[PDB]
Amino acid sequence: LSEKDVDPVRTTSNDIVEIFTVLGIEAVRKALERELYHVISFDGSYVN
Amino acid sequence: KPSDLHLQTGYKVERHMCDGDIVIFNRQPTLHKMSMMGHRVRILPWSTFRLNLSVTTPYNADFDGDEMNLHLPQSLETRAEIQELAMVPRMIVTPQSNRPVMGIVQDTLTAVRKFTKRDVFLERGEVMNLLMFLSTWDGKVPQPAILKPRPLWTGKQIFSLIIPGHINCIRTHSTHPDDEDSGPYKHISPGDTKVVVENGELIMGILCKKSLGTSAGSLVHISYLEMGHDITRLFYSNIQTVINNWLLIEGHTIGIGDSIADSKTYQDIQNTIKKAKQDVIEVIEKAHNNELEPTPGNTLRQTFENQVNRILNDARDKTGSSAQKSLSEYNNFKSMVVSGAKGSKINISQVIAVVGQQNVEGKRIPFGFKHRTLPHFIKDDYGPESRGFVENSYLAGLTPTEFFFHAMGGREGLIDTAVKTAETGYIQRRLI
Amino acid sequence: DEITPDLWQEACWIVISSYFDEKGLVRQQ
Amino acid sequence: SLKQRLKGKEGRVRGNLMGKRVDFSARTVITPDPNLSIDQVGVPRSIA
Amino acid sequence: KRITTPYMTKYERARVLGTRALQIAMCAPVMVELEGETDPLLIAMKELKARKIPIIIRRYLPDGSYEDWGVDELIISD
Amino acid sequence: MNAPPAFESFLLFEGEKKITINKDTKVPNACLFTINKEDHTLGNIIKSQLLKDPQVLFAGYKVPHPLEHKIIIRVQTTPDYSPQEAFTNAITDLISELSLLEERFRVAIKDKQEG
Amino acid sequence: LNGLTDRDLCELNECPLDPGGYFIINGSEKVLIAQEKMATNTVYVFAKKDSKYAYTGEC
Amino acid sequence: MIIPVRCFTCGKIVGNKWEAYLGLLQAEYTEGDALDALGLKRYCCRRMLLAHVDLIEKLLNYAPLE
Amino acid sequence: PYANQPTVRITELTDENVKFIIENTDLAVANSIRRVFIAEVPIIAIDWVQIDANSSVLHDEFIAHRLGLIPLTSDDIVDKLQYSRDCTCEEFCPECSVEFTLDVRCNEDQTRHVTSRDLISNSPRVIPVTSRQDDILIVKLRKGQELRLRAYAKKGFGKEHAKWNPTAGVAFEYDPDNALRHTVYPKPEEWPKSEYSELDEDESQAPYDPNGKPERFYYNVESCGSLRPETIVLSALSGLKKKLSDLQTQLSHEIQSD
Amino acid sequence: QARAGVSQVLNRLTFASTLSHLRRLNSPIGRDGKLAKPRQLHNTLWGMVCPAETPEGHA
Amino acid sequence: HIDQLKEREYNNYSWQDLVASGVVEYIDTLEEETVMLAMTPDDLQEKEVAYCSTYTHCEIHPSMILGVCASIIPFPDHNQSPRNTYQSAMGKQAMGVYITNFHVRMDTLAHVLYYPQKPLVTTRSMEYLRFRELPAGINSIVAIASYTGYNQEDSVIMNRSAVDRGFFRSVFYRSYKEQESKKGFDQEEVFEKPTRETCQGMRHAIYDKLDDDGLIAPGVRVSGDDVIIGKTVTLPRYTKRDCSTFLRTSETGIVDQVMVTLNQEGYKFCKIRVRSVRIPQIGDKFASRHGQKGTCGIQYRQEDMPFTCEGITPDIIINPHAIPSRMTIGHLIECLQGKVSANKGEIGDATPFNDAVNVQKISNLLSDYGYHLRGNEVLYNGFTGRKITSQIFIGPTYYQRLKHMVDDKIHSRARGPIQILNRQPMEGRSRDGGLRFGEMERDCQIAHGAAQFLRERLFEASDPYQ
Amino acid sequence: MIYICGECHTENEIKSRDPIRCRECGYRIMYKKRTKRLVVFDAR
Amino acid sequence: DREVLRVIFPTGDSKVVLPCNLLRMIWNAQKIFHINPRLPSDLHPIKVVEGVKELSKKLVIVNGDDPLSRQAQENATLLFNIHLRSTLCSRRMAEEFRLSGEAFDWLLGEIESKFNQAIAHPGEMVGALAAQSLGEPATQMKNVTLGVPRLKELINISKKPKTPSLTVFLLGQSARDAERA
RNA sequence: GAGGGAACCCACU
Ligand SMILES: [Mg+2]
Ligand SMILES: [Zn+2]
Ligand SMILES: [Zn+2]
Ligand SMILES: [Zn+2]
Repeated sequence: LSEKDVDPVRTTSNDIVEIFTVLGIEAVRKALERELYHVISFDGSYVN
Repeated sequence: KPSDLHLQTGYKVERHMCDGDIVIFNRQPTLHKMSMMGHRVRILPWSTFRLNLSVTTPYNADFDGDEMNLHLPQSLETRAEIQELAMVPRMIVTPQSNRPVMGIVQDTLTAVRKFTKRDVFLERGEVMNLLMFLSTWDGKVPQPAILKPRPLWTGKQIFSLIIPGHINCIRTHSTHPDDEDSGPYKHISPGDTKVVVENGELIMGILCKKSLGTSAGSLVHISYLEMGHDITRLFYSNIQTVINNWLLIEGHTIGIGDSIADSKTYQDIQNTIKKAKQDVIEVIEKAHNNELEPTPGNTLRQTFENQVNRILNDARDKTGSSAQKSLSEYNNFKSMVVSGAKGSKINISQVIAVVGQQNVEGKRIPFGFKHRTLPHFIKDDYGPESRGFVENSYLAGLTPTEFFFHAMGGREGLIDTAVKTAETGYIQRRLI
Repeated sequence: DEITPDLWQEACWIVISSYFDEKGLVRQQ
Repeated sequence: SLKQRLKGKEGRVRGNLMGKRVDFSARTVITPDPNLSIDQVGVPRSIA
Repeated sequence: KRITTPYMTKYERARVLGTRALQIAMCAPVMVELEGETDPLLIAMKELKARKIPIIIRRYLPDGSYEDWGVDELIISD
Repeated sequence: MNAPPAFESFLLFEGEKKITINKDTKVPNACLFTINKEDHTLGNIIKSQLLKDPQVLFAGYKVPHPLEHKIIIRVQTTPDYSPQEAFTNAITDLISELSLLEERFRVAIKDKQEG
Repeated sequence: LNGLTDRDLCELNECPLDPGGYFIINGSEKVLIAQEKMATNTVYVFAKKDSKYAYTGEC
Repeated sequence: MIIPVRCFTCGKIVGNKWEAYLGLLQAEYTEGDALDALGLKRYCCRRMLLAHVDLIEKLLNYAPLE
Repeated sequence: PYANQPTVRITELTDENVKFIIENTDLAVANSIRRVFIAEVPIIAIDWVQIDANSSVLHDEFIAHRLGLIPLTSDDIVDKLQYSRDCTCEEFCPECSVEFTLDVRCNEDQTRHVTSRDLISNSPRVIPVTSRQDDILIVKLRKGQELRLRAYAKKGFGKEHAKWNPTAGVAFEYDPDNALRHTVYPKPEEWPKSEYSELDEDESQAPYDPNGKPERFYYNVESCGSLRPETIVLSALSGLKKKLSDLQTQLSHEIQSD
Repeated sequence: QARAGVSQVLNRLTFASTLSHLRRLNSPIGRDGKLAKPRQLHNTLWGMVCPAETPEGHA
Repeated sequence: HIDQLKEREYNNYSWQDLVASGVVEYIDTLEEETVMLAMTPDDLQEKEVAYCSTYTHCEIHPSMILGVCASIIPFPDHNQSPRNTYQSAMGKQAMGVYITNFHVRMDTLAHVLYYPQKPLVTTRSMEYLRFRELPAGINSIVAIASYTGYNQEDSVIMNRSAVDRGFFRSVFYRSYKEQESKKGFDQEEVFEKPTRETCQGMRHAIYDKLDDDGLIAPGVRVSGDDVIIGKTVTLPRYTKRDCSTFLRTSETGIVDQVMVTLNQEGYKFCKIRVRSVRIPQIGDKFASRHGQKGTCGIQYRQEDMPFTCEGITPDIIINPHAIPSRMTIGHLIECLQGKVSANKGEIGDATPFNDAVNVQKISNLLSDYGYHLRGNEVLYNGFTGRKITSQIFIGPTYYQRLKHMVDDKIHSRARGPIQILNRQPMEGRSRDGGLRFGEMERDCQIAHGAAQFLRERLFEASDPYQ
Repeated sequence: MIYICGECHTENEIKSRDPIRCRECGYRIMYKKRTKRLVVFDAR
Repeated sequence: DREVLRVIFPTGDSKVVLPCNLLRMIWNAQKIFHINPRLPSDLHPIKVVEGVKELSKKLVIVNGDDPLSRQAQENATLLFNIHLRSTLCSRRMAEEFRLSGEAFDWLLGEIESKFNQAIAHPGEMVGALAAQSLGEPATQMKNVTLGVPRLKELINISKKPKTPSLTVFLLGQSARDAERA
């Protein structure tokens, strides 16, 4: 994120722990939601 | 003694469970809340639990030896809790995926695909027999879609009588062309593949899993959202009874003649397999003479594997496309696939054209010997037959190496089921 | 003389029948 | 021991409090019936 | 002063119907006119439809307070 | 264990009525005939014979459950005609049909046996 | 029952199609299931993962 | 074990045909010709005799308790 | 009165089968006649077995089931025989049942074939069909094995048990050239012609008849031996007529009761 | 602390079950193991071990 | 060598002579990794590019890679492999004649089919499994059709008229063992016919069916609450108490055999075999040889089943939807080959890797016998007599009656025995136990919100206490 | 009562507490007689 | 509302999950009240404006009149009110849906009843419902891991994931050509 | 009008 010409907004990890330690608890909440949604909707499955 | 047979007000009589009793009905594993639903008891003269077919989907049940449990509520409070909370019509639509859990399954589904086609015409006696099994029928025989030369009703008229209330729903059949909606015949479908139900009348379209199944926006979903649980329960029952009694006239089978393709189709499949094997040999020669350029992010062996798998997947896809293109409208594999009842186009492809590549742990068949998959091959054989590409169909029969590699492939699925059950159950327990 | 391909199926099931006439099925136990 | 009595899925808590054998329960093989409504189960006369 | 929903929940409907059915089965006076039916559940549901069930639902707030709603005060929407 | 006796498909027990007639209140001049301990045989012939009567507006039968032995025949007629009368006339026509078929079968057997 | 013809086995109330291969322990027929094991006296070199050893030979 | 009295599908008598069928097979008939000589036209009756395993003969090789 | 006027054309009459054609009737009438052929023609079959001795390799229910499946001659005697449910006797009498006895002991080194010839009836009008072809093998005995039993045969029809089904095969056909399109062939040229087909070899299927209905029906009623096949057809017509007459009586009583 | 199930009661429900139980091999790897490699159908099982006959479930 | 082996019992030429001739040799897995196998001798007699010119060995037959249970599958190379695995599982559960001397043996569980048939469609490997001599199953006229909806989701419709004629009828044999034991000088269990005013703690049952030796006699009908062995143990006016052996509940039957002998340590030892006839029922499990398991959903009589123009009704109707996702095409080919086999009067060959047998050849052979070449027939509705619009695939297929009857599984409990420690209901139908309302059921009823039903199940239908 | 010897096919009278041995051939496995009670089978 | 939507949904995915199916109920009103779409309508546009205003007033998720309650109520029904004003636009209701006055009044009543039927009931054990709703599809489940092992790596907060990874996005011209990437 | 537990194995969905 600190590197030059790297987007400091959209750049993200799939590691939950480092997202928590770098960006905080609401960001790791959103990252957890995104990764769970990816796992669920890989198959085309939908959960509310 | 009769002195002990006297009943006073305030006594309790532990009477036998009778017709109309409310029970909880359950199948292990109880994964979501619709694996335990409330049912009304009907006594039937054999030793099994008789179950409605649409109900088999929320239980994940079939009748290949499944045993299910039945709990009788003992008080009026628990009976009313089950009646007002856990009955099957109240469990039609789940909060998990805001869509129905139970839909029309397999014979009702196959014959509602066959029943709502445009060229289905029922005589007066057939219509009266079908209306005998419509429990929500108002007693008025509708005016037939054809009055002369002979009075004939269509299947869409009878299903319009089945459809409750004034449901308005637009769906598409599974064989709906992609360019039809942009063409001049959007609202007059040449293939009857746009389902329109208006004022509870099936105006047009062939019904299938996309209309009567467990998907969001489907006809049973709109029936639940507009008419409630009881009318939708009657809808499910009426679809099943009327369609299952029309299927006595129509009939549905599967035979060995549904696995046969044309001779021209067999020639096309053999030509595609020969060309793809030649392409794999050419890629092998390019890799062997060090003329194969690695792609970014991958090593030479994995680029070779990607190229070979691309060629063989193109082979399997083209042979399968020829297999479905050979199929007539009378083909029963095609009937069960386009109804959404059972099977897929991959199953038709494997039965008719090519079983395909066998994979273990996501790669081709490994060199379990010294650089050989089997001792019937030469060492360092990276061709399709050696590494598990089955060029035969299930109709043609497998070669012994193909049989063994297919067994290696299917053992992977059996292992995956057996070892995934425990970790999934532990995940469910921890989540709960 | 060599076994012709039209006689091969009958010949191979003859030798398999000979194997199971001698050894049987529980010979290892 | 008492710890082995209390622990595990067969222990006291998980095997006798979170879940337990019940009266007024029946179990048998299921067979289809297209003539029953979706809220209706066919029951043998012996179980009833 | 009552902040909870004016609609009777599905759990409230289930428990009020079961409790009223048990009371009718223990020979409570029937609050409606019954047209010769025996089952206490049916009498309880036609009492609920007539909104004549003599039961008060006490809904507990997480702060420890409560609101008392008559069955005739709630909306039976389901 | 739960096997019913095999005579229960065709034997009425004590107090079991053979045929019961109920007026169908949905439409005028319609009746439901519940015939006990019968099957698709009589239901099919009676339904098809009622379909031949031009004063019958609806004729159908159903077995509500194949594990039970019960026929429901719904008959709707014209207002100047009765569903009971239609059902009786259908049975009378079927009886005359079978009497004629019986005597013609006897005549044909005699002719085939004499040569 | 060794060396007996099928007629002698039938006279002893034994089935001649019965394969043998089992024991009778307290009247119960017991079969010994064959047990797989690693072969003895052979050097096998593996790569232990997530350990202090890069490779290991075992005999 | 013993030949069924009836064909399972249709109920034609096949219980009086097993010894006649064995005698026809001993008389160098083919199985199809032996089935055709016995009047078994439907293949449901032909699977009765074609697929029969007469285990009662081997059961009769044991000395009876009674 | 909208009754049909059906006609009969017998095309074959052997001791085993009758082939005939019914014209000018409805499909439901024809199918119900076939269903009464299979299910509701009463014959006499063994229904009560008391085994006194059974040293055979076959157990007692096995022997009883095989005895029940043996056909017994029922011509002209099943009409005058009463159902045991309708009879005034306590357990059994000659007015509702026929007594059979079997007493076979094997004392020889040859295997004794206990057949239906060893079933000795107390009524000469009700005998095993093969005792008027070989005899139906009941059991095989070795030396020292014995079989004594007493049976009772009673009236019944195939709706109760298939041992009372008098027909072997009721071949039923209509519209052999498929003029009505009641079946739809994906490839009509792949289908063999019927025995009753009236088509040339170049043609595979009749032209469609939109005004047609099933009007001509072909039967091959094969008898198992209990009745003559013509007796099966006549008894089926009589039984269907009696069912309709009893239903009419109950219907008239129900109409007068309301 | 000893291996169990080496000796089993011989299956006598069918002759095929008797033959299959008399020709039965067992990997003494615990069925609670969730690794797939001992359960996989190896290439070297050709002609030695039946590729179809395996139990369903934990074994 | 082949000519010498054709007269094995004349020349005394055997397999061991073939090994000694240097013709065959045993290769293990380590040596097989260095050999070069020809799959067939057609790999040897090959032209300029044989893909290998250094073959060292040849397979005797490739279908010998299967085991005992996989060798009864007809056309196993036309099936999906998990279905071959499922048939290899279920061929051990199929009831036939398990052994010839079953009348001598008193096994605890025994199962004997009335009329086991050899398959019309066999494999050659089945000639050495003795499946022709001890078969497990019946060739059944199977129509693959959707009829009345009662065969859906892996179910079958059976012909009730066929079942009445002995189709798949079986016998269940159960043996009960008991012995007098001298567990101490004063304690003396004895086989006696007990007397009500003398024995302590009877189970309120009848004892008249016992003979005066304390043992029931063969040929006597018994029910679930009946005494078959009367054993009394001396109590150190009730000098002895009742420890009689009872019949297992709801298992009605007839005492087939009673055997009295001495055990190892010289006490009286009785074994009683009780016989019960199992007629096929709704809920009984049936399987073809291709993984097509399924319970009987309904039984129709012959006049209700659909029929061909020859009057043939199917013995079993299976759903078409059992086929497509499974791709058990070997089931269809076995049905077609069985139609050909039953018409021709021969036993069809379904060895896996056989080029002499092809679907086109079987189709032409079937068309030579007056049937449609793909096995379809015009079926007529049993109820109405009208032709079914579709043409139904129908023909002989080998089916197996599996051990899993519904009467061995049906179980209900209202109230009854409870455990000593936790005072909850017992285990299993054999002990009149209750069903487990487990943790997952508790979670489901939490999600339902039914708290009073949760309290009923987990408190006052299991173990109330104050 | 009367027990058939398993080997020698002969009937033998055995009282209670008498060891089960055939007086002819000394065989220890013996079988009860078929009952004299009257058992009815439906022929179904 | 459009600007708020494009802030909320920056990918332009218009498929949302909302309580009341407005298009289907407009079609229901058209079928019930026999709306002729080729005739002029008797529905005033100001009736549409004011009816949607009062309807949005009476669709309450958060009770109360304090500014915190009003902000929470506005937030909880923001998407549904945006979709309601988008669907029951006076322009769309006049030239596209062509509803009458009585059809519009029935539409408002139906929207209110369907929204009040959609509110979560107190007593809903939504945690058990969520745990069963994320475990039931688990029964049916770059080398990035997915499926059950990734679900295990998620719900167990693993300090050692199997395939840890970033998705690095580039700014400006660095994202447009491959050489500076 | 109802007196063992434990261990192991096989099997079923
Ligand atoms: Mg299942
Ligand atoms: Zn037959
Ligand atoms: Zn009498
Ligand atoms: Zn002796």
